[PDB]
Amino acid sequence: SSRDLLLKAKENGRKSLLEHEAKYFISSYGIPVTNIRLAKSEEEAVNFSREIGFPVVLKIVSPQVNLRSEEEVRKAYREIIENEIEGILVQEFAPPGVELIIGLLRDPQFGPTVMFGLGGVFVELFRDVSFRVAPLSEQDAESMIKEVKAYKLLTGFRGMEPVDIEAIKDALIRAGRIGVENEEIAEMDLNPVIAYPKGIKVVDARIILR
Amino acid sequence: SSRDLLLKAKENGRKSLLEHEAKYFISSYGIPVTNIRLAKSEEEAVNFSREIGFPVVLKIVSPQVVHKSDVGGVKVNLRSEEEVRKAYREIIENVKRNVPNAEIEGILVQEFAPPGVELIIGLLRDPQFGPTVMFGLGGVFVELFRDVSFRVAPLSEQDAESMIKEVKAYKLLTGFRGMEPVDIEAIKDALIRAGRIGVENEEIAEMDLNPVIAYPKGIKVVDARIILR
Amino acid sequence: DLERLFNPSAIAVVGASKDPSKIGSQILRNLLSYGFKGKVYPINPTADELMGLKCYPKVSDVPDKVDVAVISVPSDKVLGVIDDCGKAGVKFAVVITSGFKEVGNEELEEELVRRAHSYGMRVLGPNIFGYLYAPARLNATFGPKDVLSGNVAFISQSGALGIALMGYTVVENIGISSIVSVGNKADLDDVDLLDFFDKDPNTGVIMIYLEGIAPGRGRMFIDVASRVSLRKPIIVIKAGRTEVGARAAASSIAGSVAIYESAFKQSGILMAKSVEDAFDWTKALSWNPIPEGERLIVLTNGGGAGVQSTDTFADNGIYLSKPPESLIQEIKKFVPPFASFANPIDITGMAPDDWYYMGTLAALKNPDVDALTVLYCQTAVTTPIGVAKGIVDAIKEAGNSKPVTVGMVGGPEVAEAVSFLNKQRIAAYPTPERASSAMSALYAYARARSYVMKSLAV
Amino acid sequence: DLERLFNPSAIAVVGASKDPSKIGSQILRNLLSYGFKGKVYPINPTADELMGLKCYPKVSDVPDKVDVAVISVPSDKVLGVIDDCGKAGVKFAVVITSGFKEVGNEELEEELVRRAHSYGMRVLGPNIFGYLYAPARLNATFGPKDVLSGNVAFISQSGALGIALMGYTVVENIGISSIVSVGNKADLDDVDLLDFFDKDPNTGVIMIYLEGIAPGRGRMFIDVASRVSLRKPIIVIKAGRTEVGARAAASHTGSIAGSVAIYESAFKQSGILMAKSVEDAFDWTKALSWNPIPEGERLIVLTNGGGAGVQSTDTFADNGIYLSKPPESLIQEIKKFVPPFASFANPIDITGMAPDDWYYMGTLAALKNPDVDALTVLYCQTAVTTPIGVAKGIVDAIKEAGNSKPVTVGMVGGPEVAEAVSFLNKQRIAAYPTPERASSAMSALYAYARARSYVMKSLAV
Ligand code: NA
Ligand code: NA
Repeated sequence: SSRDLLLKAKENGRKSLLEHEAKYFISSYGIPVTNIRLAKSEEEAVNFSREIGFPVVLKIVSPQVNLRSEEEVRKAYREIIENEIEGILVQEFAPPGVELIIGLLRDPQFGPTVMFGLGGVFVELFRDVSFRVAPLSEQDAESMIKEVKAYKLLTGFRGMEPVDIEAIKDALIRAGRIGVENEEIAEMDLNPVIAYPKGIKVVDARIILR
Repeated sequence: SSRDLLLKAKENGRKSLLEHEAKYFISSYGIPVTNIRLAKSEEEAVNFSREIGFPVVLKIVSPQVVHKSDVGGVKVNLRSEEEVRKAYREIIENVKRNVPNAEIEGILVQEFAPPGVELIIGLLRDPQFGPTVMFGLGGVFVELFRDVSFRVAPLSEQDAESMIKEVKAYKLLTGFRGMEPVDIEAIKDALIRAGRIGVENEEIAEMDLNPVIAYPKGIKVVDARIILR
Repeated sequence: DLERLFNPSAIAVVGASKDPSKIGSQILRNLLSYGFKGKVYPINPTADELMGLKCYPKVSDVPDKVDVAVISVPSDKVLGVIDDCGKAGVKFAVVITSGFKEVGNEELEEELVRRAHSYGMRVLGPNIFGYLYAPARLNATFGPKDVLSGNVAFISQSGALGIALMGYTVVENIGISSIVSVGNKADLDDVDLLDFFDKDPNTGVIMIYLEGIAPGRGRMFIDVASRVSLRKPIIVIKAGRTEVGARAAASSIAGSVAIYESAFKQSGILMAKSVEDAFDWTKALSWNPIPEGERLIVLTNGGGAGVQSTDTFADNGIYLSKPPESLIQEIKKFVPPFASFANPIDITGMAPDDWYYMGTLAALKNPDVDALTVLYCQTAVTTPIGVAKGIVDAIKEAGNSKPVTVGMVGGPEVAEAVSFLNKQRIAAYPTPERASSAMSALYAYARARSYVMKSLAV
Repeated sequence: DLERLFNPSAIAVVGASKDPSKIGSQILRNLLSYGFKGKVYPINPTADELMGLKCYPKVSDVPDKVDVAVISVPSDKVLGVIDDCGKAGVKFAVVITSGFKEVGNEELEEELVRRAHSYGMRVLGPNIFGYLYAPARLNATFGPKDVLSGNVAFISQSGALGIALMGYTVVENIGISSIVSVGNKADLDDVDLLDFFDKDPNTGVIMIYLEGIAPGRGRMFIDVASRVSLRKPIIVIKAGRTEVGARAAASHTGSIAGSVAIYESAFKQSGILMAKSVEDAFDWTKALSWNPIPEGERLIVLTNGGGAGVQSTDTFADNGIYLSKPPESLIQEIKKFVPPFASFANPIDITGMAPDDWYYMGTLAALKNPDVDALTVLYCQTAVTTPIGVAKGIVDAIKEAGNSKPVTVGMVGGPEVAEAVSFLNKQRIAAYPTPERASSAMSALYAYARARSYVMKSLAV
């Protein structure tokens, strides 16, 4: 079970899932993610990087970029080490698109609640956000999407085609389900999420435990 | 007088000022613009390039041209005297055989504009209230969300300040991720002068300052459009 | 199950006295004057009789199964009375008495509830002004002695404003099925009451003054409110609907404004920002069916009111469309050539009284008309009461039930006419904006209903 | 200069008749019943006398200098009457008669104006229900015969709604200095009228129902309205303040839809308060009419219950008005009689146990306190009080306070509260049947203070 990830984290006295564990957990609920592998050795990092295809990104994995070949990656591995580790994350490249935030929080009154908004300044600065209490219906997901002021950024504008609204609705509904079913999850942040004319991809995921 | 530009355009039956003329006119009212020069010769294009500093952009200047890029009359990122001599002749040739019967006024040498926060400053004529100034943030914020404010000219300092703070995308001027606060005073100053242009020049039907770039210090109009009546 | 709370066979009043200024005494008085048909048992240590009724020293001494005990004794005596009521098998304890959680005595309040539950007894309040149920001729409050009879159930978390609004319903001609003060909500709350009013055939509309919901109660609130919304409109006046006000009402923790709003939307609930809006909407929803479609007609003897109406409807996402050609033909039988038919239909200020009858009738009968707002501006060529009578006659002869609101502008004669119409249970208001806002509420509810239906789809 | 329009020595009524159903006849009756002390000259071809007044066949025949001619003849006769009025030296032609630009006869209307001006004559209307000026006891309308006297000048571009609202001022206890129907605005308009009311000592507040202003008139409108705003609040009810409504209102006049956003900006630059509804307009007018502007932001709210106080807080917040802690001196005073579980966070909650006398003491203490700039008093009817008793307490407190600080009152309850609110409003104390309306009224006072400050800063040297 994917719940083994949560149990393992709890057993290790951790308050959060590591980056790769979070993506695995999100993936098992049917939410698409950028492909990743956890490298425990240089031989594994090279092995995995070549496996999923270039270019890849490397970042540290510990409770405490733009690589194209094994030759280039061998440098980055040691560079990252130099610049108490669980390992190094090898991440697939994410083509640019329209950025989204899908959140999950727990309200004292209403319990698990889903948050939606567009990325960059629109959430971070303008706080242009919508909320729906989980579990989410299709009607809940659609309406909360149409509700935000920056909605029009999803329906086509200068130099950007319309994105897959259905894919977004689908992810929102599944985010709600994660919150309803997993009591030990206090908070979840899918940010950034990239919307394309077809499908979406969670690039970064944060899950907090309680 | 800068009004000579308007009179000249009118006498030749033109309904708009050329790109460089619009900037000269805007500059004479004390509104900052990205630096430019009109080159009448290759040697002047080179001298002006050194004057304005690299990299520079070159464009054809002619009333008949409306889309310089399409006609092959825009050379970008010229960094050396040699590159400028090349671009100069490339443009003369390209336009001279893509719009053969063309009356060229010269070639425009334009300064590079460091990136920043984009603004829109407009001037229109409302049937009731006459010359009115429009303000908004650039990109999607005006084009898509239509987030704009209006003030009837002449503008006071209080008019300019309040109309700036009024727009929904105001926070983009006061500092956000990866961007320092910009010169609000410079923006107010430009808005007030835009209003003055509208009040004093009856023959100006419409003016569009777009894009305008705000920096932590000062602003710079990159492109200016002036329509006559 | 609150059947025995609203329809009890026997009610005890604890705290009544020879002193008519005591809260219990006021409650007892209201109970008798309002005509409660069950048994009333005043409870008092000494008095052998109060208001002609045999008095007892303790509820346990009452030779009868008491359903409801209305407790108005001092807080330091409440628990003692609870034990007695429990021993006596009382099912509901209505604790009028204040001085619990709202003054920082959380321990006393929790003890009150647990001790109540140990006997299988439910608690209303504490810190409340009581409750009223018209179908059972039950006025167990120390508020006004009377209310107009109707289908509106009003639940209030606030005391002073609640008891004042109780009186205000009379002035605004709102027919009441029930008034319930819930105060501290230590036990029985909005969820429980909504569950009862859902099943109540006497209640058609539910108005709630809500400060906040108890932690962990929100999901159930949405589940219950949604199903209720399918058949009965719910209007909520939210206390602390702004960030600043939310903190003020917290004097446990400031609840999320944005999440409360979303919760209301998912429940199909209409949020009113003011008492006036809440009452104006309640009136219309109480006296009209929901529009079965979007073809709304506005009728006016002047463009001015019609424009105010258009703007007001527009602010509510309601846009008027061209009237059916058949309706235009009907009206053209009597209206001048310089009349507008763009909707609003402007029959001009020259319109005499009878034109309001003919116009209203034509509109209501027309099969392609779903709702009607009738606007009137007083002029010397008309009488307000004549116009009102014409509208009444038109509605009756129409022989159908389509939503109607009325806006009348003018002097004292208009005030009288509006009052006449409202006493006919025809939603009438002294301005075009309020008439159109009221009609907007009807459409808001129709759309809210649709939201909930779609959200519950299989 | 409209001095002779509002204060004429002689008024002619053209179109009056023995038939009491005629418009001119209705106007003549109102003129006499309202008590005009100048001379009135009925004009009619045959009648030798109307309502006991010597009648003449033409204005030119009047042996007297006529200042104002009220014309209610058919449109095809109006021009003939204008020529006669010109010959007679009439300064103002008040053209009741409809059937001009609003029905597509722009040519007739322009000719009316042109021919008027050739005689040095100004035109009001056409297509209007007349005008009223209380200080001159002049009711030249066919509306209600009477209005309450006061300092509010009401200008209306609408006919039916205008004449109806005229009556509504009575029900809402609004004291009127003037009613002016401007209708088609062929000549005299809002600008001209604002100029007069600026100089009028009888007018303190100006309410305008405005559909639109003429092309090229906007700049002057802002110039005049801003300066007026420096001393007197202007409330505008804008017809067609939405995109959708603007188009509709362009048909009723025969014009093109002006820009909503630019009208809003113009109003801001003029210091004008825009009301979205008749109710808001009247509620604000009442408060502005009976109160001076707050000298500062230290607003106190008083209530016998947290519920009303929260509604008040929310409503004030929606208007960008935020309450702050009361002065300690005021808290001490109130603590002399208030229970221990009372809140002093502002709103000051004297609890539902508050008897009548506490409203007197609290109100008095607040108004007297030098660090209090304004007071909103909220009351919820309880068995412990009488609404009229509370109202009288507030009245006594305001009197004994011996100052003029802004006060609004919100009372909630049954018929007794309805009576109490009416009592207060007849005392020219702004009282409302809900806490939200009381607080919106108080908000209007602060809105005007801020608008006026805007204009001042805008005019800085
Ligand atoms: Na020129
Ligand atoms: Na007579």
